[PDB]
Amino acid sequence: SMSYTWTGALITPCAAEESKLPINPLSNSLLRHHNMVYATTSRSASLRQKKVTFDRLQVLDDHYRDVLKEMKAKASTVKAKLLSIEEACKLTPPHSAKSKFGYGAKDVRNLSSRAVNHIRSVWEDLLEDTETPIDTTIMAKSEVFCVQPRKPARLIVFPDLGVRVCEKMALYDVVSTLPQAVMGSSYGFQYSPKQRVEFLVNTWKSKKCPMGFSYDTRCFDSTVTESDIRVEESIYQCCDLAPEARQAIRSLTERLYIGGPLTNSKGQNCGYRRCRASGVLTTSCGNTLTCYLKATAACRAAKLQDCTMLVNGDDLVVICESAGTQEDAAALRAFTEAMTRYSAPPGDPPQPEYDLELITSCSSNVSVAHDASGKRVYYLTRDPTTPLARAAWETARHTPINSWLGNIIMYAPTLWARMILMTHFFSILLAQEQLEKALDCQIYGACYSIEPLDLPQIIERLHGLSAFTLHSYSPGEINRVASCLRKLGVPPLRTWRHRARSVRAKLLSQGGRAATCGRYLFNWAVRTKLKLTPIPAASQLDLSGWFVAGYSGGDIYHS
Ligand SMILES: CCC[C@]1(CC(=O)O)OCCc2c1[nH]c1c(Cl)ccc(Cl)c21
Ligand code: NA
Repeated sequence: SMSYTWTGALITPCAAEESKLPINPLSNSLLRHHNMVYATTSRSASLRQKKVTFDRLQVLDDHYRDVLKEMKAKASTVKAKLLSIEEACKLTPPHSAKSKFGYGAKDVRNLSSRAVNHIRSVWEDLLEDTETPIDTTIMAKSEVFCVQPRKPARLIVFPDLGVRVCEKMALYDVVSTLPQAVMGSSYGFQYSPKQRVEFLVNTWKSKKCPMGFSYDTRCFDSTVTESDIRVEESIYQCCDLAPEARQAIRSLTERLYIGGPLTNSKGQNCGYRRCRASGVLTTSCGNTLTCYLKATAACRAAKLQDCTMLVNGDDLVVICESAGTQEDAAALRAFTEAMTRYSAPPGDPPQPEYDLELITSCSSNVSVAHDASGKRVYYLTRDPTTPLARAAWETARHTPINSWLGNIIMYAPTLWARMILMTHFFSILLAQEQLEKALDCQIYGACYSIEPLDLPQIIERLHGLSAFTLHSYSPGEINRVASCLRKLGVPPLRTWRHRARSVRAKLLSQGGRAATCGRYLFNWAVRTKLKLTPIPAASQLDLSGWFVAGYSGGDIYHS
């Protein structure tokens, strides 16, 4: 069937949309080529619609069915509990889209009578009505990028707040535990960046003659079929479930997950969806299981030997045994045709790689540096173009989500996050005296409230003390960073070092946690290095639940 059917009504914005980076002294000191930074808007929605609208092709075979059964057998060991209204309400982000039924996120979190009563009625409706399609709103997503040598806005589809709370009650436990039970070590969201690197490195080292490749599915969500979504439900149904949870899952699958009507911000009917909605609780878990299922079966069909998968939603990386250059190229081509038959066609044809560092997965690649002892240490990095473009935007315009904070946390060991992001934002936090102000950021889709002053402890816990002592980065990494700065008009690294010396001094002069930031985060900025010992409060932080599962689009807030 067609991924989407459109009426002609436009995908509309619910307010003015900013698309250009402002000329601001704060952002200008970080990035001068402001005209190269832009944010997507509803104005490009039609271009996106054209690309994601097509008739799907899908042919399942014995390999697919064999793998599905293997996955279901593992799912059969799971027991999901069903969340209480209170637990579900608490998982709701303070700024989550309000309901069109008289209440907002603040009301849900406060357990107001109106919110609770409506949520209970939505729940009962899921139990009684097993067929009526549930309404969803479609909007153009606002994301910042650097112009290319532009991308149209992505389309986000989500149901009302009441429904979102019910999804949590019926499926939060399932999507938080089933993926790992089913895919084991291949489930990417169970790893912190350091653990992801460890898995990739050990997997690569375990092969007699390693070959790897990332597989980019062309607009994955639109390739997900009704069959795929019911197969996904068949996996969830293997869990021991409370009766109402089982019915809720069955109803949500038929009324929301497999498709439904699309309404714009103006309340007009835009069309119908018959593929994955980006904004529902099961999107991350569902995409991961679907991608893992198709890829695992495709490897068998393609005759790729000993394939180890690492899946994060629609992002896939595969490491296997090489059978020779020509043989690998042919097998990969076969893999792709198998994926295509499973309705997982390629965006960019995959390419075999024989250098782990040359593989980009989850927009990242493994690279190497050295710790204080001079010992080699692998870490996760990525092209800094987007992170920098967004940091500039977030500097000139106050945004709900602070991607720069999430990037500092996830890429703390990198050359660019240390010399640029840390230096830039801590200097601004010092000037505005807001070091104590907690900010929101996202990690694997979930929203987290974090205090900048806790960064040292957070980083130590996630990356280890070596994150504060890495030096002698690779030639390729340095070159990539440096060329990126020239392209964006970002001052050269030498300038950032100079700026950091002053930031570090100011931090030390304030003592307390501020001084600890100066000592650990900016030890790279002083000639005579300080001996960095474990931070006491670091072994007391509760990072439980930080790297357990993915929730992109799941409307999840962690406290
Ligand atoms: C995180 C900074 C690391 C390190 C040391 C290193 O990489 O050996 O710390 C001192 C300043 C500095 C470093 N790397 C740099 C590079 Cl590639 C370019 C320019 C400068 Cl000015 C630096
Ligand atoms: Na893709």
